[PDB]
Parts: sequence; C-alpha cells; structure tokens
Amino acid sequence: AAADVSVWEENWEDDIVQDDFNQQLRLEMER
Amino acid sequence: VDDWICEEEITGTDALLRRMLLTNNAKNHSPKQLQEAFSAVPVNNTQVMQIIEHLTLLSASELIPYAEVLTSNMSQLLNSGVPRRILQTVNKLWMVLNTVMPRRLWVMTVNALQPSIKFVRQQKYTQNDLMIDPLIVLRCDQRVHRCPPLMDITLHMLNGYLLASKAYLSAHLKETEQTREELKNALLAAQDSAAVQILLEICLPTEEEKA
Amino acid sequence: DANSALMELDKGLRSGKLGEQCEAVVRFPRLFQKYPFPILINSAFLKLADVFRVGNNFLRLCVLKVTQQSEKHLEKILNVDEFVKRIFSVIHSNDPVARAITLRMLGSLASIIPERKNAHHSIRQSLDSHDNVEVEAAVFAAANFSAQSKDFAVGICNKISEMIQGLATPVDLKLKLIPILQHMHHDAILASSARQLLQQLVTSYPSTKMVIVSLHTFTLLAASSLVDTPKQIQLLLQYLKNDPRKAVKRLAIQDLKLLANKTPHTWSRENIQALCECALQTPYDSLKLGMLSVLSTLSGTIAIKHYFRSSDLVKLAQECCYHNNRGIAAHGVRVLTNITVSCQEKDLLALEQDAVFGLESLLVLCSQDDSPGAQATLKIALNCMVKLAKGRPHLSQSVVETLLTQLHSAQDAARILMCHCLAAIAMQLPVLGDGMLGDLMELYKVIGRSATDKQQELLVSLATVIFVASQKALSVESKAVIKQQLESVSNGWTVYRIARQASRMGNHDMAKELYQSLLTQVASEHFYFWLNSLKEFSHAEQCLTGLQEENYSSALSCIAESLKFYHKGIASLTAASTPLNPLSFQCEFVKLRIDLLQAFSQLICTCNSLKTSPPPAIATTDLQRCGRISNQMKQSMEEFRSLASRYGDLYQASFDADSATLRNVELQQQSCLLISHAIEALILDPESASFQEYGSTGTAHADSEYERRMMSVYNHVLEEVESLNRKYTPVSYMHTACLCNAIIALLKVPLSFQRYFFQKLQSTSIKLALSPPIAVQNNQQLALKVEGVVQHGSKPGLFRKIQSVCLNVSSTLQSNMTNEMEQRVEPHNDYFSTQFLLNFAILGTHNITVESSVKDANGIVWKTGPRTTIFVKSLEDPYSQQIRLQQQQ
Repeated sequence: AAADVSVWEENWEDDIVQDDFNQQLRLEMER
Repeated sequence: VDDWICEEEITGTDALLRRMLLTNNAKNHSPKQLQEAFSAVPVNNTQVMQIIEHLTLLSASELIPYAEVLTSNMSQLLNSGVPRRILQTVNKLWMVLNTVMPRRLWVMTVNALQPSIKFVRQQKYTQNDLMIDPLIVLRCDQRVHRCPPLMDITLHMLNGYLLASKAYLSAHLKETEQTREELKNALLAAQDSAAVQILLEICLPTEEEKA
Repeated sequence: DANSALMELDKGLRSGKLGEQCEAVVRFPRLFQKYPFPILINSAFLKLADVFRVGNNFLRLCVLKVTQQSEKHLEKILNVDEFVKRIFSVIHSNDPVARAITLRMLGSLASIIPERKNAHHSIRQSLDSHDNVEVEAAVFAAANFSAQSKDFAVGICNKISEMIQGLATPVDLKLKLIPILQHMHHDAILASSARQLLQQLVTSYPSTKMVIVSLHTFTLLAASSLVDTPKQIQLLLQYLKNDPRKAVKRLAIQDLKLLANKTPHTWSRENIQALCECALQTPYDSLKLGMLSVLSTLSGTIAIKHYFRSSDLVKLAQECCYHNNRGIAAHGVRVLTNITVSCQEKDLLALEQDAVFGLESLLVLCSQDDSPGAQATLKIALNCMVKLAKGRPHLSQSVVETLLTQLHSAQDAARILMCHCLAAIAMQLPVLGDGMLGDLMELYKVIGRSATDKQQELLVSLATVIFVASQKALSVESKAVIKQQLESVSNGWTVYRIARQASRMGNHDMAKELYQSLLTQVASEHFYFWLNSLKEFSHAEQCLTGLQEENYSSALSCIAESLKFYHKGIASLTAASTPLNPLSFQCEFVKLRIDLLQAFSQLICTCNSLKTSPPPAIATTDLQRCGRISNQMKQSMEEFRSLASRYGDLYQASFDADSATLRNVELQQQSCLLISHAIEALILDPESASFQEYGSTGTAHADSEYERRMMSVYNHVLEEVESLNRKYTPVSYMHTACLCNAIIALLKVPLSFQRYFFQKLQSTSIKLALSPPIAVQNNQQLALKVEGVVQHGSKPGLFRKIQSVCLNVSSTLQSNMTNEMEQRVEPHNDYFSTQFLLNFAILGTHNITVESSVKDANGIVWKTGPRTTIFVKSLEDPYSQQIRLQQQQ
C-alpha cells in the first residue's frame, strides 16, 4: 500500500525508461 | 490438472483477504509455534485453528516451512473429537502445498499416515518405493477411511502415484532394454484395478458400522 | 515469415506426444506478439481450438493459459462461430475437469461472445453442479459474462442471490459468489436490487471475511453505478467509525481511497468532516495513516474546494504534520500544502508558515535515515515543497534557504533528492539561482574530493543545479567543475551526463570541454562520431556567444564560424547514424539549425545589400524602386516561411518527444515566423500589417529560462517592428537595422538541446501490413485493405496516447496524386484495419503510397507512421482490348 511520485518531473536521471543507445554508451564509457 | 486448475482465479477474494488480513505484520505464527500447539497434551483445537486459519492466507511459496509440521502432526487429527474445521483447513493447506511441491509432500504424507501400531518400525517410504508400489498409500491408518479430508488427501496421492508408477515402469523398461511391453501393460492394468477394488472395499460398511 | 512459423508450431501440435503439443501451445503467444495480424491469429486460434476439442485435459489447460495471456488478440479472431462451437463442444463431456476448463475458456472469451445463449445456459447449469471445480469455473465464467452482457447479469442475479443466501452453500463458496454482484450495474433497478442484497449480506453475515468481501463488492458496485456512491461513502464511514475490527476499518480505508480516487467530486462536506473526526479520535497509528492517505488524496482534488476557517481538517493536518510517525507527518504536510496552494482564501494564511516549517522539519527527519520508507517520505516532502514554491512564490526564498542549509548535513541519497527539488524550483523561478550558487559550489567541491560510488549521481545532480541556477555563463565555477572532473573522475558516464545538462542549459563551452575529454574513452566508432558531433555543436554554439549588440560584421563572422563547426558536426552526426539508431530527430534538428543560421547570414548580407545602390532606370518610377534588395527581401521572407514550415514538420514528426523538446521546436519555429513577419511588415507589405501585437498570454508562465529569453526577444522585436511600421519608406536603413538587431537578439540567447536530442523514451511505430509489381485490370478498380498495429517500447503512453489513425492514400503515375482519400480509424487493441478503393482508369504504371498519421487524444495530428509505397501495373483487360481493336479495325 504505497504510491510513487517524482520530485522533478523533467529530471533526465530517472531510469523509468532505458533506451538502447544510452545503454551501450553507458556500458561503453562507465568506469 | 486438478493440481493446476485450483491456482486459477475465481473472483479475487483470496487476494483481497490476503491484502486486508495479512498486512498486520503479526508474523508470530511460526511452524515451531504450530508444532507446540499440536504437541500440547491437553490439546486445544481452538488454538490450533487460530494458527492454521491464518495460514490459509499464505501463498504456496511461503507455506513451505509449515509442511513438515502440519503433515507429521496430522496423525493426531485421526483421533476422536477432532473438529471438522481443523481437518478441512488441513486439507486446504495440503492442496496449497500440493500445488507447489507435490512429490516431497506426498512422501511425507505417506510416511505420516502410517498405522503406527508397531511404530518403532517407522517404515520410512521413499519416492522410489511408492512409485514401485502405489498401493502403499492405501495401507494407512484405518481411521483415514472414515476421515473425508484425509481420505481426500490419500486419494490425491493414490492418483498421483498410479500415474508416477506408469511413468516409472516405462522408464525402467527403457533402461533395462539394453513381450516386455505386454507385461508392463498387464502390470499397470492389474495395479489400477487393484486400486479400484481396494477403494470399493473401503466404500463398504464395516461390521461395526453394520451393527 | 508468419505462416512458416505457424506451420512450425502446427507440426508440433500434430505430433501426438503430449510434451511437444504442450510446448507448441505455450509457444503460441510469442507468435501473436511477432505477428499480431488477424490472419495468423485467426488460423492459430482455430487450430488451438481444434486441439482443445480433441486434446486431453492438460492440453486444454495449456490452451486456457494461452487464451488468458492473449485476451487482446481475440478480438481479431473474426471466425468466431466455428472457433467457439468447437470450443463449446467440450461442455458436454462427462468429465467435470474438462467442463471446468471449458467454462474457464468461455469466461476468458466472454468479450467476443456476449449474449451467446448456449454459453449462458451452460454457466447456469454448471452453477448448481455437484463438482466443486465445475462450480468454481462457473462462478468465474459468470463473473466475466456478467461484466460483459447485461442479459446474463439480469438472468443470473436471482440465482446468485439464492445460492448466497441458501443455507446449503458453504461459507467459502459464499465468499466466491459475492463479487458477482459488482457486475449488476447495467440497470438502475438491477443495481438497487444488488445494493439491497449486499446490505442484507453485511447485516446477516457479519464475519470478517464475509463483511470484507461484501463491503468491497458494494464499493465496486457503487463506483460502477455512481448513484448510490454518496450513501456508499456514508456506509463506509459508518463501518470505519463503528466497527471495532482493524481489518474492517482497513478495508473501509482502502475503499474510501478508491472512491476518493474515482469520484472525489461526490464527497460532501459532512463526509470529509466524519473522516476527519475518525482520524482525530482513533488511537491506532496504522488506521490514522490510512485515513490521512485518503484525506491527502482528497485534498489534491476539487473536494477541498467543496469542503470550504479553522475546521477539523486543518486541525487534523496541523496535528498530523508534527507526528512521530514519518508517514503520518508526510500525509499531514501534504494536506497542508494542498490547502495552501489550492485555497488563496486569506482566512487560512496562518498555516502557510506551518506548512513551510513542517516541510523543513520533515527534511530534518528524513535526511539522515537513508531508508526506503524515509526516502519515500522525503520524496513526498520535496514534491510538496516544489508545489508550494510554484503556488506561493513569495515562500520560494525560505524553501530554497531550508534546502541549502539542509544540503550540508544530509546523506547522499537525500542530497540527490534535494538537488532534484532545487533544480525544479530554479527551473521555474530562476531569480533564486544566484542565491544558491555559493552553497552548491561549496558542496560540489567537498563531494568531488571523496566521490567513490554513490557520489556519481550526486555529482551529476549538483552539476545540474549549478547549470540550472546559473542564469548567465560560468567563469570560476566552470574552472572548479572542470578541475573536479579531471582530478579524479575516470567515470566517463558522469562526465557525459554533466555535459548533457550543460548543453541543455546552454553552457556550451563547458559541454565542448567535457565532450572533447570524452573522446578516446569510447570503443565504438559510431559513438565516437556521436560525441565528436556533440563537441562540434557545442563549439558552434559557443562561437556565436560573442555577438555585439550592433556590430553586424562581427555577427557575420561569428555566424560563419558557427556554420563551419555546425557543418563539421553534422558530417560527424551522419557518420554516427546507424540502423536501429538512425538519430533522425537529431539530424533534422541540427539541419534546421544550420538553416536559419545561413538564412540569418543571407539576411545580414541583405542588410548590407542596401549599400549597393539601386539602378537609375528603375529609380524613375513603389517597392521596385528599392532595386535588388526588394526581391532579396522577398526571397528571405519565403525562405523563413519555408523554415517555419519545416520546423512544424519536425514538430509533428516528433510524436514520441517529451513536452519540453516540442516547446523548444515551437520556439525555433516562432523565431522563424518572427523574422518572416518583420521582413513582411517592414519591407513588403506595411499597409497590411494587421492588428497590433496584443499578447493574449501577457505574462506567460514559462517552464524554462530559455523560454523566458525567447519570449522576451520576441516581444522586444515585435515592439520594435510596431513602432517602425509606416514611419519610413522600405529603402530605410532603420528597417535593416531592426532586422539585423532582431538577428542579434535571437542569436545571443544560447541554444538548448532538449531531452529527445539525447534520450528516446516512447518509441511508438506502425507496422502497416497491406494486401498486395501487381497487375490490375483497367475496368476492375483495386480493392486495397491496409491493416496496422501500433507498436510500443516499455510504457506505451508516456507522453501521449494514440486516439485515432489517419490513413492517407495517394497514387502517382509514371514512377501525380490522382487517388487522394483519407480514413480516420480508431485502433481498438492497438490494431486498425480498413478497406480502400483505388481507381485506375488511366492505363500505365501507378505508385500507390499510404502514409499513416496519428491523431492524439487532444486532437493534434502527428505524422508518425511509415509512408510505405507499392507499385501497381494497370493494364487494359484482354476482353476490352480485343473488342476495341475489332471495332476500330
């Protein structure tokens, strides 16, 4: 019994959706 | 399919009752507590119910640790004066455990429903023994023949073990191959007919019931 | 191919071994996901139903599982009669398990066969069966059919009532039977009879399970019928107040929360008063938390306006916002914030500071814990602070000060959340950005020295608030950020996200530096080209930051440099485009940025073209007397109008873009239209300048600093044009001065790269399979059917939902638009189909094109789907050819 709300509604850091391009870029450039 | 179709939705009452009764986070009802309730010499069926009724809200996955408790201690339920509510709830929990781990449950249930006269010879049947001889399940305590919940348990196990014995016999023939198929078919037919005849004899009244 | 795979399964279902058949049957739903079109679905469901008819009970259960999984695709079966009849034949089996599986299948298929009388009779006959599995399946099927068809509901309500009230029914079956009554909403009298029955049940079966199921069913019935909803709320409040069982109270809370979510407008003042009194006088904290959840749901709706002094609601909210329980405190402070921002009534401004201090105390409470419940309450509090800052801007300074003071004494997760809150507040109200820069920069310095694992998110959050809070550029803060990155951060992803934020807020020098740093870290060459293109775009936007207000020569040189770097960047970006990552929006966006900059350069040149004198022959006799400059201004006006049209085309090809990106595209289009209108009204048609620039919005509520700058530039340019309307002849240097100054003003505000430029989230498409180098007779005109399915990626309707699909068909010969026709069709289960009729009277070769368009819920048309084309070879039939030849000869 709970609900989720976002503090900032145009925050680009939310991982609600993960797209392929940013996925390989992250996996390719994160250390 | 009877073990699978019982997991199908009906009207969602179980989900609602689970959501509105199990969220009190009073998880004190451990299997150990149920064991102590079952082991009380002045046994209190009311206290026993206050635990197992709470277990009907539990999912099958979270009902696993209680299986040895409500299987091993359910030879006591054959004693006179045991309420039909307790037996019905034990049958319900048995079905919910049969959904998730039927094989181990059946073995423990057969080993639990032994007649227990010369119980120093606690004949601990394994899966292999029951798959070889499915009629072991019918060599239970005589009181199971007039206990409709535990009889329902026994009938579920009997059907399952007859099917398991069909599979085991085919596997054993294939293994020992390197006719025999007719021998296997005759053996399975004799086994099923023997099971039917034993059940029909169970349906007969006893001389005591005749009196 | 679809049929090849369907045959691959079909040999599986024909094997006769149960394992292979079950394997194929459970392999079916993936096929429907691969090929959602009705031909495959129809054939698949027919063969599945045949297997159901002849198969054993486990195969039937597998088919039932598949049918339950694929309730979307069963509207596409089309051949409903044969499918259902070969399914229905198993209800006559003497096996009650087979009958139960058949009943469950019929319940699963209820949407495509309501009012099917044989199925209704089967349900009614199996309801009073003596096999419990059959009775349960009949109850499930009865629920489904009562949900679907009204006649079954009215025909079954009496029987369900007599089974529930019947003393021979066990309590468990009574529990299973009560939720059937929630589907008795089809008629007012039926709903009233069901209400009476449920009241009889709650009074006559007051067990915890029975009353819970009955009250939930009554609540759902009231929600569906929405006429008994007020007295249902009154009944639920009565049970909440009176019934001592915690479970019954908890159910009443859940049902009231459901009703508050569904029909907040129906709540009376008395209902909210009763709920508040119940929350006030209850001793248990879990129940109090539940009722406050209901009240916080209500306060966010119009029910708060209907509720309206210091009432029980405000007294409760003030008492609860200082509770020991964090959840109760969060709900109370949410109620207070909702009252403060929704009600501007001046009788309750004393709780404005109560709300502020409650939010601050909740920050202090939630910052140190770093626990998921505490994180949830912290998110609630920060959302409330953002809402309060928007609603009551005079409180923004205190909110920002509380957040800044709490930043130095909070854990990392809490720090990230308050950084998000500060970013929101500073995006909406950028005046507060200057006051928060010192604290944020200090915390950025101290975090970067020991940034190990979780501080990477903290680093990007801090850099985001630094860029957002900075109205102007950065000189020393920029040096600090670059030093903090280079000193320790080998994490390229952190640097990339911070550069993304920098380019979002227009800090393009910082973005250029970071993207330059990120090269040599990637492994793939297309990502290298993408980062290089980003670096070049950042450099290009940095090039035109040095624009003087009146120096047009410097402006021309700066635009030339920016265009050089933009061309390098677009070459790199094209090199970065790959299949299944085409970067189409990025390519079109930066191409339209390259244009409107070389268009700006041409307009700067035409500013200076006035210094090349007109001919004397034309000078001896009104706009032609200007000379070359008049035709050049006409060409510039047409070019800017075409650019605005292309920006609109990019807008309506961006159905999957977030709102901010669309607003950015709108701003670019409006800048194009502004330059075009200025040219027209100053040079080409000053007499037809239309009405004055009366801004309907006035003080528009901008969502970003870029928006504010763009609208301020637009307003200033329109004011300049209006004051210069007919004051000079079109040979004027003042018209060129105003135009060139408009160029300077538009370019001096740095470009913002929005979310869709980097992240694609929605990703909706159209398959658009259409029935077919195809020969068509001259007399017989083509019958073309187009079927399509709208596709999705993860969350379908993240920003907008498809309401209808517009299918434009056109025919071009000799592959010119000879068969225009449109059909707006509503896709039901993400699937639409329609027939088209295509005339081919003119012999030859025809290129048929079909372009799908999407009309969203609001009504805006989006050009999303593919413009797939097929070629038609239309030839005269042998009969007509021979007859005409014989007649002519």
